[PDB]
Amino acid sequence: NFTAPVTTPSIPTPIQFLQTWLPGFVKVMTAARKIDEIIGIDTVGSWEDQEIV
Amino acid sequence: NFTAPVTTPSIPTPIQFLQTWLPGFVKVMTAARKIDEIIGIDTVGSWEDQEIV
Repeated sequence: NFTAPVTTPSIPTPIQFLQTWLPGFVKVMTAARKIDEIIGIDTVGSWEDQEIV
Repeated sequence: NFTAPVTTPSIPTPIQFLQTWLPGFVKVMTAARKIDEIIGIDTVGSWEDQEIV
């Protein structure tokens, strides 16, 4: 009895459409940059220059 | 003399009507739940889902 199902029975819902992706991304750190904190930064010169006096 | 009192003499006022009940009912605590304080909670997903990416 029960005839034939024509299609192969299986779980209907795929794994996708059931996954939510976090809005953000992670990035790698690399070493700390602490020259500015110790000394500070001064913007005095201009580009395409050569020397500071 | 003194005839009979018909009813049996006794203390007139029952124990009830002389009791006041505190408005609150204490409860048992069980162990502390401190996962939220240490790590925090993020509500990102939705129900009927399966995975987080």
